[PDB]
Amino acid sequence: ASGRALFQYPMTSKIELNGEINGKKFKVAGEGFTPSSGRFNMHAYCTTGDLPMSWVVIASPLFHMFAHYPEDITHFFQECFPGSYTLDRTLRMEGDGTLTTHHEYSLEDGCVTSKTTLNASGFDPKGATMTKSFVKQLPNEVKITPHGPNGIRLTSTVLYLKEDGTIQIGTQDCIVTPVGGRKVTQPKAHFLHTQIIQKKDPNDTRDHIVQTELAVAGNLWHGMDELYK
Ligand SMILES: [Cl-]
Ligand SMILES: [Cl-]
Ligand SMILES: [Cl-]
Repeated sequence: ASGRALFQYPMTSKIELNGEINGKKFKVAGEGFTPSSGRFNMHAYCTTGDLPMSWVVIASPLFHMFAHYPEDITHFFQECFPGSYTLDRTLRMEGDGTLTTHHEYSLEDGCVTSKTTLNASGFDPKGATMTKSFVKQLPNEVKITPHGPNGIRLTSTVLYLKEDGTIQIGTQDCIVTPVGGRKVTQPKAHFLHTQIIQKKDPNDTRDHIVQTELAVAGNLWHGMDELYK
């Protein structure tokens, strides 16, 4: 059983995230549900106190294997199993700071566990990330291309809405690498439409978020694959 055969829904998730921003250390944990392909949630919470950054900015650090892929594009993230992959991210909040994340995953009993680290340095203490002045991030198309002999690269530019109704940009660039000592067939260049919706659980007493991601792959520009060898 491998690949898409291993991703029979419903499934669940867990996360453990160790972080630091501008010298402030913190941790997050969470559990989530994946009812069906492409719709995946996460209820996460800060276990060290209040989160020292925006929940909106931490949303992309908080599971591409749950994306919904049509049959005509390779689902690289799912094809990495068994064996797994790592994700390495850089998120530049333009005019403000840069963070990086590293993710490792394992799959057991229908649950994907993420163990992630986050490092963020140089942020403005009156910026929106540290003052928690974001409301949401807008939906976006992540561009996925073959990268090196055995990985992929994911790139996006994200619009973050502040409380005053204006936008800040985050430039995001990620590399995914199979860690399974085996060759995984690269997909053609394509796009991943992604939306994040966040809310609060009225009862939960912790600093937390309840997040859903909807992620659907498509060959949005059929000529694009020709540019990536
Ligand atoms: Cl927030
Ligand atoms: Cl990404
Ligand atoms: Cl493909």
